[PDB]
Amino acid sequence: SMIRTMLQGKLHRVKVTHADLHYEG
Amino acid sequence: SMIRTMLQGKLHRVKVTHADLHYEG
Amino acid sequence: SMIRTMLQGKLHRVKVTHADLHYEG
Amino acid sequence: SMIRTMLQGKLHRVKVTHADLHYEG
Amino acid sequence: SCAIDQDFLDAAGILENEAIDIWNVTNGKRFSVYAIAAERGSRIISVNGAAAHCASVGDIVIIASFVTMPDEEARTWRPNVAYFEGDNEMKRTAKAIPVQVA
Amino acid sequence: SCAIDQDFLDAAGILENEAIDIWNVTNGKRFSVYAIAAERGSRIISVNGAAAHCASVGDIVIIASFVTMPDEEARTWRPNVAYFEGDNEMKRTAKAIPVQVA
Amino acid sequence: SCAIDQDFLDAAGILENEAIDIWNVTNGKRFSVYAIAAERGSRIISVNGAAAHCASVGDIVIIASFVTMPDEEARTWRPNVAYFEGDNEMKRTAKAIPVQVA
Amino acid sequence: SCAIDQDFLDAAGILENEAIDIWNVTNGKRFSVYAIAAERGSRIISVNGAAAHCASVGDIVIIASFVTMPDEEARTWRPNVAYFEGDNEMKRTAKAIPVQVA
Amino acid sequence: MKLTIIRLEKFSDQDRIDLQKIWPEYSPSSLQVDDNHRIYAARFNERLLAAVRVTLSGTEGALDSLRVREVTRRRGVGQYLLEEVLRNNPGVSCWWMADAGVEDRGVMTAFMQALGFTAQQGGWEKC
Amino acid sequence: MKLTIIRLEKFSDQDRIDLQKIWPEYSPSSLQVDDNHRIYAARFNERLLAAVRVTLSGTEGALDSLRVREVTRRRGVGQYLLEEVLRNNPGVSCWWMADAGVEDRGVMTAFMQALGFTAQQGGWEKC
Amino acid sequence: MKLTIIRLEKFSDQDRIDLQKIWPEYSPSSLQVDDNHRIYAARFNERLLAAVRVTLSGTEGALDSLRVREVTRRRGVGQYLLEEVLRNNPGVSCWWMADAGVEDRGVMTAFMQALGFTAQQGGWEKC
Amino acid sequence: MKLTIIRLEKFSDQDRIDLQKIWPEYSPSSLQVDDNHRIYAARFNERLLAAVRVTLSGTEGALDSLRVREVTRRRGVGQYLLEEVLRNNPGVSCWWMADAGVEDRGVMTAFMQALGFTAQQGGWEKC
Ligand SMILES: CC(=O)SCCNC(=O)CCNC(=O)[C@H](O)C(C)(C)COP(=O)(O)OP(=O)(O)OC[C@H]1O[C@@H](n2cnc3c(N)ncnc32)[C@H](O)[C@@H]1OP(=O)(O)O
Ligand SMILES: CC(=O)SCCNC(=O)CCNC(=O)[C@H](O)C(C)(C)COP(=O)(O)OP(=O)(O)OC[C@H]1O[C@@H](n2cnc3c(N)ncnc32)[C@H](O)[C@@H]1OP(=O)(O)O
Ligand SMILES: CC(=O)SCCNC(=O)CCNC(=O)[C@H](O)C(C)(C)COP(=O)(O)OP(=O)(O)OC[C@H]1O[C@@H](n2cnc3c(N)ncnc32)[C@H](O)[C@@H]1OP(=O)(O)O
Ligand SMILES: CC(=O)SCCNC(=O)CCNC(=O)[C@H](O)C(C)(C)COP(=O)(O)OP(=O)(O)OC[C@H]1O[C@@H](n2cnc3c(N)ncnc32)[C@H](O)[C@@H]1OP(=O)(O)O
Ligand SMILES: [Cl-]
Ligand SMILES: [Cl-]
Ligand SMILES: [Cl-]
Ligand SMILES: [Cl-]
Ligand SMILES: [Mg+2]
Ligand SMILES: [Mg+2]
Ligand SMILES: [Mg+2]
Ligand SMILES: [Mg+2]
Repeated sequence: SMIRTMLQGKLHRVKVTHADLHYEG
Repeated sequence: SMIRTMLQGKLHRVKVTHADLHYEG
Repeated sequence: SMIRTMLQGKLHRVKVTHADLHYEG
Repeated sequence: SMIRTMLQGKLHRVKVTHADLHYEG
Repeated sequence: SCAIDQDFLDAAGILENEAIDIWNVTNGKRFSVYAIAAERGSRIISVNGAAAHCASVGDIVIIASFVTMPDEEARTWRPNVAYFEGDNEMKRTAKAIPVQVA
Repeated sequence: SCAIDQDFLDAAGILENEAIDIWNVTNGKRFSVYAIAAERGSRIISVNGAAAHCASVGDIVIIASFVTMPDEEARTWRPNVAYFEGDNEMKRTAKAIPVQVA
Repeated sequence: SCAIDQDFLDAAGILENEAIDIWNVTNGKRFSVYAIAAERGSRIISVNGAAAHCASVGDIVIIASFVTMPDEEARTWRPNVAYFEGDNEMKRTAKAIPVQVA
Repeated sequence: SCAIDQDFLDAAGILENEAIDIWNVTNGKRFSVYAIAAERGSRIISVNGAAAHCASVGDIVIIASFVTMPDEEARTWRPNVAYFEGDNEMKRTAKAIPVQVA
Repeated sequence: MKLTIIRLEKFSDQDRIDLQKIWPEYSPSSLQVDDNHRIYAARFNERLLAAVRVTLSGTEGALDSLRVREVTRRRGVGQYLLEEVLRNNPGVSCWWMADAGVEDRGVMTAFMQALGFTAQQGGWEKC
Repeated sequence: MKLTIIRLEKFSDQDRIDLQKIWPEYSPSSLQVDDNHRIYAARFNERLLAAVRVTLSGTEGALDSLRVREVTRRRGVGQYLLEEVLRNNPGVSCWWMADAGVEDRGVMTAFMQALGFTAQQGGWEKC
Repeated sequence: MKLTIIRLEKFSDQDRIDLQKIWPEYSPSSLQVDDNHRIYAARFNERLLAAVRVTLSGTEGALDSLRVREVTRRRGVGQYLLEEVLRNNPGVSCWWMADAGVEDRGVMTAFMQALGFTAQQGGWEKC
Repeated sequence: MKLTIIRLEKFSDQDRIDLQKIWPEYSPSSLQVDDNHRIYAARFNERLLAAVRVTLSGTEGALDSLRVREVTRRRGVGQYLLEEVLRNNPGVSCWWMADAGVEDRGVMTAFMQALGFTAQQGGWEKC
């Protein structure tokens, strides 16, 4: 009954558009 | 039979009242 | 069917007796 | 119904042959 | 490792002895510990032991718990969110985060 | 903590409120957060709150989600991969990564 | 990666080959490894291999293991706690952590 | 993120697309990624993309995979261990780690 | 920042853009606000998600033009918006909302009822 | 620090506050301690959680006033407190606790029995 | 870098090595490329995984020599290669691939059909 | 370091301590080693876990005194020890182990058989 952790999906090389410490979060 | 890891709940922007290396821990 | 991650047990304040980069590991 | 996280297997002391920030990844 | 006012645990659906993640807004550190209970009404958030290397009194943190469930259930799942201001005054609880718009 | 254009969530099979890992190609930081939705078509990838200590605008990141399943299923499993260029233009989706050859 | 006196493994309910987290009270580092057995009665806590970058002889650490279970069981769950002083002398075992009061 | 000679994956029971942890003996960094396949016989261990901030060519690493199982099964579980020397020559496979003695 | 209900007295350029998206049918100015004619809006991450107009006549109040952006429906934004409008107008003992312009009256009734309003001919009341 | 059982010979300001919460019925001084009249308390994270009074008469000892704060019951605090009082008084061969002031005798009996005491008329004994 | 379909006009030393592994039967030069006689290849992590030859005659085009390295089959490399060859030659309305040298025609038919080609006597067509 | 099978030609102070724990019945010197009378041991994390004596007579070899520390049994230490002794003595075509001193012959037979030896009267053979 052995359970594996597998990559489900990935977003490859997206670029961050916004970064804000005060946004929720 | 795929199992997801989901946010259950969150405490948003609480403030630390005490921090002590010798408290248990 | 929600599954929680729980502390199972802990060794509180043991002291490291040996630390060796070449031990197995 | 307690589920444990166990070492499945390990590659002990392999050497990195290639490291490239632009490879996929 | 982190003792939390029982009323705050209940609000967010966090259990005593449950693994939790702490994300420190003040100093950017991110660490994982487990919850212990503090006295109901105390407003306490106590970062104890080795974890106290990662936060100081007065730091603003975000504390989260994660659960696992089958894919079908996860599509309708709603998290338990509680929002604080000031000296740990609980201002709102909710079951969803809104959509961020342009 | 990370709001992501809904079209990008669907492409990669990531759910609102699902735990995700972010690996920053630009500055090498690796952090774990959860997904929130951003407006469909916005192209947004917003790193919010304490996570914003770990990325800046313009950083190139890789966002992944992990699931668990029994051993037998995992042997045939195919991940949902989506590939971007430029200003978050989706160039391709796929169900496998090729084999790296000498 | 961490070899632990068998008597200490039994006290805390940790298994050989089980993933464990180590939180270093001395130097604040937090790392995850797996348990191997050391000889019963030896009092050994050996941090081996790459993990030895994260602790030194004499460091005081906290070693924890985490399990998963359904929500209903987790509400009554009691952890296995063992408390040390001096040169790894086991002073007490317990099944609960008390409530922190104001 | 880490491509690994297929023969090495089989030896350790690691699957393509499986989450893995890498512990760098050379520089002490510890990171988690997923396995991709490299060509059988190539001896390759390729650390790709954002992960390449965490290792260099020539670094000696330890690569591990973790599984979950019920308590009763975990008590008799035996890990798949493979041991290397030189230029990724596989010297031994085993199903247990010995006990460390005083 | 987290979802917050604000009373709008002045409008930034951004408020003007967001209100166009909420109420494409209004072109303000034409949105005159004063002490008895108020606009409340729900703000999240520096954008307005929803808004409502409130007309106060002492112990009577009227609501009109309630809309939540379709992208962020069924996440509690409308409910919090209306909750906070009621709470910040504790002098009002009778509230009325007309069924004017409502796109789907049966969804609106479900919502209003969840908020303690009674369906009446032509609108919903809480009095 | 972790749960620790201490013998109190002197009281800090904090000990005075915590003992008020444990024993609101006592107003000490009035808590005279000396070699035969001892207070043991359970300390966790710099606060007292529980306390008990001990009266020693050589091979006989009496316990009174055992209370654990209600907030931290059923986490092993009372048991460890009583265990350590017995262990640190190895000269005592007969222990008695009166049922005086006990809020719920049936819970107290369950507890005392878990600790090896026998229910008797008017209290519990271990002799 | 990620899997990318390239048109090869010049060959590096590495391209020569990789093409030997793809097409051990060809020894190029002998691979003359020009505007109507093209080689497309699939590149991943600085190596060629697959290649195909394309012969253009205006609205007619022919494909030959399609091979994906056996080590990396059934991971979508051949499909992306053929997709991109079609997309980058939008002038071509009729495509033909002969069954010449194909190791397993029944796998090739399954593949070609997945790509919208019809099995015909002697090859596959999309016209 | 990882489990390694070594031929012992010289003994450190530590080797002497560990060999006492493996073979409490021997008090060496008394352990004379030379080209035909060898001691192989299994080393893990700077300690000896197991050892065996080997007597070589050209194409014949004898094994005696095989013991793995009881604390680390059933983790493959004895098997690797014997495997490596055989592999490092490729000239030997006939191996014999006497049943002398064996604590549990039925466990020893299971082990020896797993290693390709045949049970015979008085010991086990691989020839
Ligand atoms: C110019 C002008 O603006 S004229 C006015 C035009 N306005 C309209 O036409 C209204 C358009 N619709 C909307 O703006 C929204 O759909 C609203 C205001 C009705 C509801 O706003 P939302 O933010 O989506 O609702 P919210 O998530 O707060 O819902 C709260 C409760 O209402 C009820 N509700 C809301 N939507 C629905 C639905 N579609 N079906 C059933 N019940 C619903 C539910 O009980 C819900 O609680 P739950 O999710 O815990 O079940
Ligand atoms: C002025 C004066 O103080 S006068 C004296 C007044 N004192 C009182 O009225 C006593 C008030 N009650 C208390 O203070 C506590 O409830 C105590 C002292 C009885 C027990 O203290 P606790 O710390 O809660 O008990 P602890 O967790 O150590 O319990 C140990 C064992 O006792 C038994 N026990 C304790 N509480 C209970 C309960 N409510 N029901 C059944 N058994 C119980 C159980 O066997 C338990 O072991 P388990 O949890 O492994 O099952
Ligand atoms: C000199 C010369 O080169 S002469 C030419 C010699 N060439 C040959 O002999 C062809 C050798 N075979 C190959 O090179 C490959 O096996 C190819 C080109 C047929 C297919 O390439 P691949 O990269 O493996 O195929 P790809 O993974 O893109 O498959 C796409 C679809 O094709 C079909 N397909 C591919 N292989 C198979 C298979 N073995 N069985 C059934 N269907 C298949 C499937 O529908 C598949 O989609 P799915 O996996 O979503 O089910
Ligand atoms: C002075 C003197 O020394 S005189 C000599 C005295 N020596 C003795 O009395 C021998 C004492 N016993 C030992 O030292 C050990 O128990 C040994 C040498 C027999 C076996 O050593 P170990 O390291 O425990 O064995 P190892 O783990 O390598 O076992 C390999 C295989 O042997 C078999 N085996 C070993 N132990 C057992 C057992 N207890 N029951 C059944 N089979 C066993 C199994 O097939 C096993 O493979 P598996 O675990 O994949 O099932
Ligand atoms: Cl999990
Ligand atoms: Cl998991
Ligand atoms: Cl898990
Ligand atoms: Cl898991
Ligand atoms: Mg909403
Ligand atoms: Mg208690
Ligand atoms: Mg392929
Ligand atoms: Mg062994």
